Amino acid sequence: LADLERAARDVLPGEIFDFLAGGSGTEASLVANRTALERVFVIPRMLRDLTDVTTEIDIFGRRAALPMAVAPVAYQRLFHPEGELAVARAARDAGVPYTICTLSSVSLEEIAAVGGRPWFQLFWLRDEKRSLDLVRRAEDAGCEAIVFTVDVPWMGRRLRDMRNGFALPEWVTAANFDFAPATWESVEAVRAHTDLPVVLKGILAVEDARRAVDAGAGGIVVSNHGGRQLDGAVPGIEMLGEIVAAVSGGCEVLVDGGIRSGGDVLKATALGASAVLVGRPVMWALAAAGQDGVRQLLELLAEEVRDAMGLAGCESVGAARRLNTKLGV
Amino acid sequence: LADLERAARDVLPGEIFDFLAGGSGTEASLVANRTALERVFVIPRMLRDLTDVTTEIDIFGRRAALPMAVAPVAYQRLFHPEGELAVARAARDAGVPYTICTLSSVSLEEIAAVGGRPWFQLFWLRDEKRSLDLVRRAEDAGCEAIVFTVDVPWMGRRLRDMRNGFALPEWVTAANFDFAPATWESVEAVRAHTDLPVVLKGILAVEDARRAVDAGAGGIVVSNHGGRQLDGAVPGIEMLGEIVAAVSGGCEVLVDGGIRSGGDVLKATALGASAVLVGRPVMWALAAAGQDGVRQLLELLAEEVRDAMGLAGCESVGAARRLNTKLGV
Amino acid sequence: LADLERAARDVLPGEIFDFLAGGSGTEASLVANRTALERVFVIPRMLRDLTDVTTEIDIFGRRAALPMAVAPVAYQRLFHPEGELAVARAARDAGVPYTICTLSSVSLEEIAAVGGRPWFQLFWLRDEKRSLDLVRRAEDAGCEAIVFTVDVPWMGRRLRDMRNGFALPEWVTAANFDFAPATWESVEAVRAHTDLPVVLKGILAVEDARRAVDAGAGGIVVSNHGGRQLDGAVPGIEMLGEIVAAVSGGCEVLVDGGIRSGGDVLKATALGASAVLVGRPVMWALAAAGQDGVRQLLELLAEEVRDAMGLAGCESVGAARRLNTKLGV
Amino acid sequence: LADLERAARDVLPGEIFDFLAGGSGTEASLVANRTALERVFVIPRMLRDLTDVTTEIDIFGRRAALPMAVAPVAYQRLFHPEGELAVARAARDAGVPYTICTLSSVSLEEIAAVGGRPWFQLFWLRDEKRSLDLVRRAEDAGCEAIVFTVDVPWMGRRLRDMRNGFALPEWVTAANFDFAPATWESVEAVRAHTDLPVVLKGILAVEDARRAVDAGAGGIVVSNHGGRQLDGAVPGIEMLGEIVAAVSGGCEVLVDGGIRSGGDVLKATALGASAVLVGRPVMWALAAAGQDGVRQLLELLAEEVRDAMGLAGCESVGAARRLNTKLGV
Ligand SMILES: Cc1cc2c(cc1C)N(C[C@H](O)[C@H](O)[C@H](O)COP(=O)(O)O)C1=NC(=O)NC(=O)[C@]1(OO)N2
Ligand SMILES: Cc1cc2c(cc1C)N(C[C@H](O)[C@H](O)[C@H](O)COP(=O)(O)O)C1=NC(=O)NC(=O)[C@]1(OO)N2
Ligand SMILES: Cc1cc2c(cc1C)N(C[C@H](O)[C@H](O)[C@H](O)COP(=O)(O)O)C1=NC(=O)NC(=O)[C@]1(OO)N2
Ligand SMILES: Cc1cc2c(cc1C)N(C[C@H](O)[C@H](O)[C@H](O)COP(=O)(O)O)C1=NC(=O)NC(=O)[C@]1(OO)N2
Repeated sequence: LADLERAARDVLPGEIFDFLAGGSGTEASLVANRTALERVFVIPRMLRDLTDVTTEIDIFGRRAALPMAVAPVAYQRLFHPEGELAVARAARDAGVPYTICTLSSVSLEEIAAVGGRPWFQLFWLRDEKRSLDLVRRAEDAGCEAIVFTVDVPWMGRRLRDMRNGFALPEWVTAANFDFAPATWESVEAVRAHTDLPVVLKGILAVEDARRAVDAGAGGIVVSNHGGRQLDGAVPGIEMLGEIVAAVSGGCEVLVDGGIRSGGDVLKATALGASAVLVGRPVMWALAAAGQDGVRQLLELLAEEVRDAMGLAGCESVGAARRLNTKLGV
Repeated sequence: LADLERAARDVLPGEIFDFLAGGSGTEASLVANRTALERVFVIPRMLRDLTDVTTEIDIFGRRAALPMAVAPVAYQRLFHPEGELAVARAARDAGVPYTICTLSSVSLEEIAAVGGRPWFQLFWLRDEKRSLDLVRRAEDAGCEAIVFTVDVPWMGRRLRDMRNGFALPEWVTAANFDFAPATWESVEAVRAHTDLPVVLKGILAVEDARRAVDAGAGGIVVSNHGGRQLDGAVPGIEMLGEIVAAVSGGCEVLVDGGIRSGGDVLKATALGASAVLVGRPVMWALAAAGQDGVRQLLELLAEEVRDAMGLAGCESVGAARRLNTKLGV
Repeated sequence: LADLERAARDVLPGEIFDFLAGGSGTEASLVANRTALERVFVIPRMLRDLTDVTTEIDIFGRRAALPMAVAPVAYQRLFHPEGELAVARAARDAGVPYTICTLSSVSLEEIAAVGGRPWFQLFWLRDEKRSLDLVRRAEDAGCEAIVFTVDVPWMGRRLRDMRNGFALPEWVTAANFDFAPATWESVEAVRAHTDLPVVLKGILAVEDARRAVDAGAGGIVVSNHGGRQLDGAVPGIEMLGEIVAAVSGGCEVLVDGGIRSGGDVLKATALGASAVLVGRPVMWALAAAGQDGVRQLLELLAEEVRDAMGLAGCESVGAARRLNTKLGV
Repeated sequence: LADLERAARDVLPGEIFDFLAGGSGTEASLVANRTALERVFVIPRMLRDLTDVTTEIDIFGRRAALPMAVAPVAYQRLFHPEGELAVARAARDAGVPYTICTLSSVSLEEIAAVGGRPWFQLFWLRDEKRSLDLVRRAEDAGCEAIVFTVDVPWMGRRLRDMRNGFALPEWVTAANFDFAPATWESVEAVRAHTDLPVVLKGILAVEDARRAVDAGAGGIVVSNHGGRQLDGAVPGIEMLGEIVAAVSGGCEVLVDGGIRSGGDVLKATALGASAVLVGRPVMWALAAAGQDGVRQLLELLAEEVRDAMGLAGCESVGAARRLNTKLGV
């Protein structure tokens, strides 16, 4: 995956690339997501039957080809003319869920029409009733899950964007339109307004994970927002195992932040994740070769996950979740 | 804050800058203050009401705009012609306490007259009665607290200053005048001579913190003197949580050493500090733009603290003190 | 040993060298084998009788001159015209066992005829009966042990070899011929087909080690395959002490991965290993000076082991196994 | 102390300097002595009476000006024409014990005649009776202690000296003459032959320290021989606290390895050492300015120890031994 980031830097406007790659503050949490994953070592199992190694999972009542979904990333036409439609098509063809962003540069109904059963990421707005209508739009459009982003009461300070003066070009729009901090009351409002599973994205505290289950969430994403919100927030991968134990199967526990390979997916699943989100790498593939580049990234990731699982002695993702790990230096 | 240190290095005499930036010996403790803060990760809380995020604290019976005060730094006219008056004015306007140094290049009565209710840092002198008169002067002048510096029985060996031959220029004076090691007896002498809270600055041992409370101190500053006294002294941030537990609310527990951002203030408060002191960065802003530069530093710090608190789910500094942390590598 | 790797890089084709030196993926496990050994510190014992320091061990009923054997490395004619015969001769003369590889560039019967009682590494094939005939060939040829490689259900992804397009030259053959994942059933099939001790190579999980003893294995090699299989697999040296305790003498426990000196052998034995395997360094000596270069490597290693043991106060390898260690940074 | 090492490198023959500076093998233990000290942080005490800060200790019935002695270093005329007489004179004038080496380039009776009550380091020889006569010579000459070196059954492999071909020049002699591994029997032979305290140098195992007390030793030096014997031996400073607790005052516990400052002496004493040995820095001062250079090094070290103790709140070395420490990264 390191290959295509080189290709993405060359073709992208230098300040668009930094909007994609950057974190908040000193980017301590952005770097820590990677160091956290690199400290994790897997204890593989040997000599088990690998007749039918399968990377498939069931999540929110639907099968997925991989323990993975495309993370919500706003304004995907910043990276390629086809934007979200290109990514959604490749995700659909790969059997991987795709999270439609509230700030998508193509309307959510259009992305949903691509099929491949997508998810919708909600930013709490203005008034409750606009937010809830956005939820209803997503559900009417056949979205399968509401990914409620809970770690953005406001945008963290991106020192890359203040020093770049970066601003939305004229050709990139918030196609869903023509904000406010979310609370547990907002979560209950969404939950009461939809039959779709509500997935809280940006959970890092063990008791926030427990309360998420109590609040009726169908899932959480253990995430420090790719190091883009609180600078110095603990990496999600560092809280994952604790959160998995506290939740005790009460909801799906996803994780994101620095997933760069099938080996990283294996590490995440061995720490207990149901699935991972992948953000920045999907955008590199988009900016370097559009829908075909995304589809190839997903193919390579699919192959790496399958390879890592077999070398670890895991015929299923469930077996991968039962692997032990050891922390290194 | 890294921006202005560049600006301060350019305008300051190279040996004045090193007097400001340096530590003792190999500067192991100076570096360790920063590494200690960078190892601390905050576990943010989500979805809490942030209607009225306030960074204000009460300390020594008075409200402060931020959990922060300006640290005592001697001879501030070494950095800018207006010296302590410039810093005291900006601190007052920012709602932040200002510690008048015993070795101030402007008399303490003048700095106190600026208003904004200041603190006085005491170096134990010569004879008890000169030290106590200095205390009485500070109290007569309306100073709010005596910050008794307890970690300087004598100056640590600054290898930057011996190799520079650095000495006070002719235009910088100890305006309060026309020393000796402090003991617990000296502390009791001060305490008996003043109704002001006595704050012991330079406490690193848990039992020194307990004894400080027993001795009647109103506060302590957990501090290795910015790495300028004992080289190899533990960083204050590394002892803070232990000291907070041992004191059990018996006095205010401040910390200093390497605070460079609002995120660092959040980390300090999450470890249990009542407030932080900020030293070197305040002098950079002073040397780069005088009173206006200090005021802007305090404004930026105030904004960073507010941002960090909200992203961490803390509406008040008290909630920030209840945040959990996790140590990284 | 660092000297000759320089010599091996100069004379080897740059892509043959990388086939030898490389790991899978990001080579995180290849590097970790070395960092794991470098973190280990030995607590030497003083003032013990060193009259007859001996580095000899008994393993699989036979004496060996050193707690060491040559690791299975395929296609040794890739490194020198005499290939496996050169290494086998030097190993025999050094009193060190030599593991014949299933993919040897010289038939196993020829290598076995060199004498010095060798071992045979088995890759599970195609059909059970071809694999078992290969086992019978090895036993008929006087091989002393079947080293069943259990961590290669398939080859890990060598990013050095995909980026090199590396492929077997025309002059290098799989001389034993004219594959499939191994399971515990395959292990039982081998065990039932031979009176030779079966040694499972590639065990990293404590319960795989216990099951190996239960399955009738005569030994295991605690190994992540030199970092060439699962990228991110824990280093064998990091699991060695735990595995030794769990096995409780039930079988021989060997270790490999990054052994580069007699000091490393001492560390391995102090962690509890019966013996180590040495792979890449033996090939460097082969590519730099053929049989004479291998013999000199084994002589230097033999001297370093003897020196390290004496400085540690160990007259025998058994005493070296009772040494304590301490982990550093 | 870093200043004079620069001066020593310039004036010394490049291969003489490496004989002085080098360790065995990869020099992992040489480096680890320094990293071990740098990880140690002292928790200073405040506000204690420092009326009469004294760095003096009693050891082996005699007062010393500092918790320090000059370590045995062979062939001191390799570094300066006056050799051991220059160092012994400065040590005497500094009130610091001086260890006469068995391989001194000036006879032990001459060094002893300098006065300042010296120690004698014994290498076990040839036959018991030559070793015991060397002991008797030292005692007849007024030496105060026999420092029995127990970690050299033979010389560790100095890779700097094999690659230099370094050999004794014609002008440097083993003036005490005209070897064998030491055992606990050798220790008892010495102990029975002398009324002087026997000090075992090179103890790293806790049970070797306990046995040393049982064997009647008056002291031990916790030491990995400056990283020159077993490469990968644990640093002495890493075993010091454990060894101090196990010995429970039963003998003096000294430590050496990487002591480069008064702060390092403080760290050693806070970990429980009675005193430190200093080796390489004393030779740098000798090679850079002879007796006057050594005397100045001892003066600077004496000042640094006094400074560090006062900043740590210690009026005596005994108080310094009761300081707590904390390990860093
Ligand atoms: C450019 C960009 C935009 C967004 C995000 C991340 C990047 C880099 N993210 C974070 C991702 O969803 C993943 O959490 C993270 O990227 C995983 O890390 P990796 O890139 O290392 O795989 C968003 N999350 C939301 O919920 N809503 C959004 O609008 C979103 O933030 O405003 N837009
Ligand atoms: C130049 C200078 C002068 C002083 C101090 C620090 C510097 C850098 N300090 C230490 C500061 O008060 C903070 O403890 C430290 O600076 C926090 O670290 P940060 O700079 O990283 O924020 C002093 N403390 C006293 O009590 N009395 C003094 O006269 C004082 O020392 O002699 N003069
Ligand atoms: C080029 C090469 C080929 C093989 C192996 C290793 C290298 C480098 N290895 C791994 C070694 O046996 C050691 O485990 C490892 O090299 C120890 O690490 P060190 O080099 O640092 O000493 C093999 N193992 C098998 O069982 N069968 C094989 O065919 C084998 O793999 O396909 N061929
Ligand atoms: C050149 C040299 C020679 C000797 C020693 C050390 C050096 C560097 N040493 C080790 C020192 O006594 C200290 O243990 C070590 O130097 C402390 O470390 P520091 O240099 O960092 O302070 C010896 N020890 C003995 O017992 N007998 C000897 O003949 C001795 O070894 O053969 N000659």
